[PDB]
Amino acid sequence: MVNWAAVVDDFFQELFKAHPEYQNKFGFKGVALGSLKGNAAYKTLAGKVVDYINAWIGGSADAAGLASRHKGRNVGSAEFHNAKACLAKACSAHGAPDLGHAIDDILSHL
Ligand code: HEM
Repeated sequence: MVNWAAVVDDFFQELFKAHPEYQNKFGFKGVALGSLKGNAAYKTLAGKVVDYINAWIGGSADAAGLASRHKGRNVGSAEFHNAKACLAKACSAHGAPDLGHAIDDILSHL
């Protein structure tokens, strides 16, 4: 398998390194990056992102719904363009397929 859990962990390391302020929107606001994996709010959230990736791969991803929910948190195109870059790094680091098309689908609804 691809270890998508590991890809997602590196995604968040990249994301919050480049944009620490994005972490303020989550239940793990203020938690040291190096300790995120031990945080309960983070574990649940990371699991859902993994689920979304597996839903995209499996053909059931709802990009319109995901976009709508993110707009509902005042998260928009600029943030998802930054996420796209961080996710490409995380995928590359693990020899995982690029997920750019999945992010482009979300971006099309933003
Ligand atoms: C690769 C890009 C991203 C993916 C695949 C993704 C996916 C998800 C998923 C699956 C959830 C779980 C709830 C739901 O399904 O709506 C979620 C929640 C959330 N996302 Fe993202 N997201 C991405 C980028 C971002 C970015 C850049 C931000 C910027 C702050 C963000 C902010 C949030 C917030 C605030 C929540 C809710 C957290 C909570 O309920 O406590 N997302 N996201």
